Amino acid sequence: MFTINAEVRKEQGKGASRRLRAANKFPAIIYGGKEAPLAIELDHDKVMNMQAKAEFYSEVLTIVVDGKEIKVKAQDVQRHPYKPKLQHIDFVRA
Amino acid sequence: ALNLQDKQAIVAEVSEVAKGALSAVVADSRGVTVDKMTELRKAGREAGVYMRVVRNTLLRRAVEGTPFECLKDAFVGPTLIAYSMEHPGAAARLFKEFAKANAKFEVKAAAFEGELIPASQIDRLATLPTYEEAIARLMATMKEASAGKLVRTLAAVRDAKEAA
Amino acid sequence: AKKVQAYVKLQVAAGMANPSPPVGPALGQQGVNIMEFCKAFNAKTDSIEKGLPIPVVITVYADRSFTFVTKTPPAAVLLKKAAGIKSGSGKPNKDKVGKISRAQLQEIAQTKAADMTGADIEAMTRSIEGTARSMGLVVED
Amino acid sequence: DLSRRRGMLKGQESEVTGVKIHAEVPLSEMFGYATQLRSLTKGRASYTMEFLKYDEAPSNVAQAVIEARG
Amino acid sequence: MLQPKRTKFRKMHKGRNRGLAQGTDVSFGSFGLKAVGRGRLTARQIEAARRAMTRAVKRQGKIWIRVFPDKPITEKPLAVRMGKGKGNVEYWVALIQPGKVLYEMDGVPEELAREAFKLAAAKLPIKTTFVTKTVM
Amino acid sequence: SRVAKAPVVVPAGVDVKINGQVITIKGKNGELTRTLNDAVEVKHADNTLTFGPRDGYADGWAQAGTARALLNSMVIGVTEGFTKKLQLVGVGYRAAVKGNVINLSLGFSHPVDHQLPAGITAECPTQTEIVLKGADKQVIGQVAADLRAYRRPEPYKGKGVRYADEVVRTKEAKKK
Amino acid sequence: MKVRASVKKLCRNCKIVKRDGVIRVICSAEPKHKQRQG
RNA sequence: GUGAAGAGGGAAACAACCCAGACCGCCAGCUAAGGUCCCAAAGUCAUGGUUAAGUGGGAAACGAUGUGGGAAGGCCCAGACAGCCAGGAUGUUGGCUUAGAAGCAGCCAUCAUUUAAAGAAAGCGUAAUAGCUCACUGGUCGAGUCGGCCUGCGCGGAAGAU
RNA sequence: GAUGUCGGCUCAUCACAUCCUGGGGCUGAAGUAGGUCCCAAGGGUAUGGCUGUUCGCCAUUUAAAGUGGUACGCGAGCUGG
Repeated sequence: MFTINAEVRKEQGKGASRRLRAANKFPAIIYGGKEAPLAIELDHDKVMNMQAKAEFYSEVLTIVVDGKEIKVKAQDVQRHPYKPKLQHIDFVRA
Repeated sequence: ALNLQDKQAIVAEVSEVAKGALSAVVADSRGVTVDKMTELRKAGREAGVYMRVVRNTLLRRAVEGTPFECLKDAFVGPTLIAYSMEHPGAAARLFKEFAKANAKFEVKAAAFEGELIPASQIDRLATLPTYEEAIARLMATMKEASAGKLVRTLAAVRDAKEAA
Repeated sequence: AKKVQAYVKLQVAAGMANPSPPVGPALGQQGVNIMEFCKAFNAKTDSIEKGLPIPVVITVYADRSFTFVTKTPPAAVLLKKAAGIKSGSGKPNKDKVGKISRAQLQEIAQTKAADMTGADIEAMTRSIEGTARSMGLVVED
Repeated sequence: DLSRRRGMLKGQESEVTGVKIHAEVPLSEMFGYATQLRSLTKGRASYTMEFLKYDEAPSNVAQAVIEARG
Repeated sequence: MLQPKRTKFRKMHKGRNRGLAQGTDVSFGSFGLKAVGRGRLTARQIEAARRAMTRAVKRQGKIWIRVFPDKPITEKPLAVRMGKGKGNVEYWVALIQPGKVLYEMDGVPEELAREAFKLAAAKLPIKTTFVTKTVM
Repeated sequence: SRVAKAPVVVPAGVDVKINGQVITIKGKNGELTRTLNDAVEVKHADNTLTFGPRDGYADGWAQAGTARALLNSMVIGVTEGFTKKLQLVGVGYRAAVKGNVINLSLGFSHPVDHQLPAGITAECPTQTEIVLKGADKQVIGQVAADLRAYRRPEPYKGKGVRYADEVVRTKEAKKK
Repeated sequence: MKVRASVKKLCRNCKIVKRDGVIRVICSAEPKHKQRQG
């Protein structure tokens, strides 16, 4: 399973990133493989719900972004560090 | 939807038992206390007579939507299923025994084959000869009570008012 | 509360039974009348073999006469008596008492096979299986 | 009440028209005891006691006082 | 209670308890108490909460402490004219800021563990919140 | 679930005179039995209970549930009427019933009186049982309670004026 | 009875009402539990 | 940075705060901060959301079926929520412990039976089981409801001298 | 370049975290008494012994002999221990 969808980031660095984090988004990256690292957003409420399903962290994930679709296995995540939130997450390409 | 896992599983089993009852009785709870169920409950599952009391809100909607030896209407209220697959006596010997701590009319009615047996009939369903001759006495009886008794009885109480 | 009552429990001394006195002072305080003495004292009494303190069961109903009935001791009691065991475990199965033959259970099933609930002797034996394990006693081969 | 004094019960028996309770009791406590009992029961109950033997004290004051007195 | 074996200096500044935390997440045991608030915490207080929680919980699990109190903090004796050399070291302070985990414990079922940190939260200066394990 | 948004439709069981906002229930047993529920955002049609926009709140159709209770209590006052068993354990004292006036006691020397308001009346089968009988569940339970304020049950063993209290506490002497 | 700054339930079937202004416990078991004004 | 050595406006008053840096005269226009009912100059202005406290317009730990926002969620007419009626069992009254075993006295083991079904037991309650309530279980009822989490806003906690 | 510094006397005045007196909750409150507690500022609230003390200890009294503010009420009124 695990299926999320996303938009590609048009901004960068903290001033951007907070103005998103306020707006119920959070930023992320797909790095890995030959293809340059791709910086992306997810919606915080959506991908939060699968933080506690632990297959979010073990299993291959379907990442659809812009409508073009990658497939990804997760990497380490930053969480902010007293309210439930993923502050920003990294993902790795298969 | 639909609560518990027995409640969505049970529908084939309740439907199976609700075909099976070649005599059946719809009978009443409320004010039983433990004993009147218990004293049959132990011996029954050895002795070949069945008594269950089962969910009457599901049974009343379920029976409408599935014929369970005809029947449906008068299940309403708190309701037991007494049943014998056997020739009718085991089911009917049980009811006057249920009558000690309630009454004769906690059965609302009973069914045999497709004929409706109410308490008026019930004594007669409860009078049963030697088995090979009984099922013939029972077939001539239910065939009598189906159309002959109506056409006589609907006239007779109006004749009682005309003829005094 | 809830009105008149079914199956009231009392558990009572293994005295002379036709005469009253090891039963008499427990009778005395609860107002076991000369009449209560007649259903219990006159009767369900001697020509029954004392060895176990006898259950005595009260049905309540009354124009001033509520009644007290003598019968057989209960399954937990019979297990302790019948098996020729010491006295039960401190910690069931993590401490232990004895071993018991399933066939002794079966005879135990057979004597208690009056009103004991289980519509089958096999079902019946199993409840007292679960008693025997609770006391620590493995139903064993 | 018996429990209160630091008494500890041996056990309890019914009696012909009432009840009998038997117990081990501290001694230095009892000098309101009969009136207290009378108080509880509506004057009805009664008691007797004798000294069985000796067993530990934990109360401070007996040991504490012993240099003022002698 | 908790106190260090011999420090290089033995009085120390006011210090600056500014910023967040690097000593965050529940990491050791199954679940723990996160600090969630800002402030200063004594040795004696850590003691008062860890005792309270072990007695509440009743052992056969145990609690792991992720705070140590290092730091000297002074009393000036009463009625002293201001100045006159820095005060004397009185009690030891542990520095808390958001996210600092305080306690982790193991083995204890959630609802009973929910009560068991509820007591320590009544015992400290700060507004703690329960956290559970999780990988990655 | 049910009464907050479907207000029992309070049937016309003989019979309801509805001005508009002033309501008189016109039946036999405590005759012409009336209540003024005004326009507390409670609109009516024939014997129905209809909402409007309360103050700041605007609720959720809530006091139409209430208005339905207070009119039906009023209607049922004129049809069935009802038993206020008020009772005394208290070593009898006084309990003269006389028409509109009740003389009770609390060991106090003086005529305790109390004059029943018109709408209800009372009598005593024996001194220790008093039935107040009649009309409206609100005034009638008030006079009952104001009579039990001639004294509570005493809480240890129960001496007092007892209305609904078939549960009087049974404390005891010299601790348990 | 006490007047408190923390009000919460004693015997299980105790009850909680904000009457007049201030949230009172009330009870049908043992009425120790009448603890107002929290 | 200012005051000191800086006025004027504003924050009622108010050196150092915010605004602003006064050459002199005007019965001229714009504007800053700050404001726009009236004391007093200007919007009782349009728009939408919220708060029932006079919060606004003094303050905490903490406490709560106080109100709006929010996704996720269980339940959801094959009958819910819970009200009303009704069962709440069976071995059993569990073993051990025993001051005394009672589901509810400490502990252990949580086991079994007919079940449409009731824990070898959640709370009251008592003398030793008795006594009582309880989910659970069955009817009627005839629908939305319950539980969690995030969350804006208000509440008490809040008692001192003309 | 003037805040005449402690106690008492005369006169006070308010605050209420109320001493008592009035209402009321609870109570391991039977009556009695009481413990506690929410309420309440109206009025009342000691004499005498000793010492420069404020206080204090103490006799005896009352219903009670409150606590606190008011340059720790106060000298262009008094004493000056």
